[PDB]
Amino acid sequence: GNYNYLYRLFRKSNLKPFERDISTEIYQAGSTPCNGVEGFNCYFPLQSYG
Amino acid sequence: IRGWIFGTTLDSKTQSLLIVNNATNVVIKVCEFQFCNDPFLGVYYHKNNKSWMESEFRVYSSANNCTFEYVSQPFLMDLEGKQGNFKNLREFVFKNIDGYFKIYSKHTPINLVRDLPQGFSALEPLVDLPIGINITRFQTLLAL
Ligand SMILES: *[C@@H]1O[C@H](CO)[C@@H](O[C@@H]2O[C@H](CO)[C@@H](O)[C@H](O)[C@H]2NC(C)=O)[C@H](O)[C@H]1NC(C)=O
Ligand SMILES: *[C@@H]1O[C@H](CO)[C@@H](O)[C@H](O)[C@H]1NC(C)=O
Ligand SMILES: *[C@@H]1O[C@H](CO)[C@@H](O)[C@H](O)[C@H]1NC(C)=O
Ligand SMILES: *[C@@H]1O[C@H](CO)[C@@H](O)[C@H](O)[C@H]1NC(C)=O
Repeated sequence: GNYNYLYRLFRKSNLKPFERDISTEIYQAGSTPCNGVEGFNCYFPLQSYG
Repeated sequence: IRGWIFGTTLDSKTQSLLIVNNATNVVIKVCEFQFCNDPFLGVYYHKNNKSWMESEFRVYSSANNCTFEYVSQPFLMDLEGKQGNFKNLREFVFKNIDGYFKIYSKHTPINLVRDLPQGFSALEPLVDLPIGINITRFQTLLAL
């Protein structure tokens, strides 16, 4: 399993062209904000390929 | 007036642009700096040599990841001067269009005290830094 390559899956808005974002903050999928590292209706911004 | 700060968070949350021109050379670097409350550059005054010398570089404190870095050739510029009115004018234009950070510049001799020089002058491009970052607010860096 080569999980060394990650890709961004959740974002608040589409970034501009030729822009690089290395934000590792937990995305807020629900109406309530998220805190810490985990939480209900919260997801990690990066995911590994299979 | 030496350098400027560029970024959107300025607290190690995202990337930021660092442009500083101190008594040695110009440095252009893009890291996740931790900018403090009042970052500036300190210069000693009259250290029994009848001259000046920079000794403080309080701008940031850490850098986790750096995507861009550039150090210009070192040079020697004076750090002294006491005149009753301004003698030089520095005009710059910065634009962030499609990740290209265009920088314009122009210099002209002026003789004014507390007024903007009324006149006209053209601005020429100098460099194109492909920082590709999101800039929201900026902050200048003065000398002590
Ligand atoms: C002339 O300048 C030099 C350096 O620009 C001075 O040397 C420094 O003096 C300070 C004063 O305490 C010290 O903290 C530094 O460690 C010194 N640096 C070096 C490399 O020696 C020098 O003192 C100045 N001349 C006089 C007469 O003060
Ligand atoms: C850039 O940053 C501002 C302020 O942080 C934000 O409102 C905007 O959505 C950001 N744009 C992109 C493309 O990330
Ligand atoms: C600031 O000037 C000192 C010498 O006065 C030099 O050693 C240093 O490299 C300069 N800063 C930068 C970022 O180049
Ligand atoms: C930030 O620093 C931590 C600890 O040094 C490191 O694990 C992490 O990978 C760094 N961030 C990035 C984007 O590499």
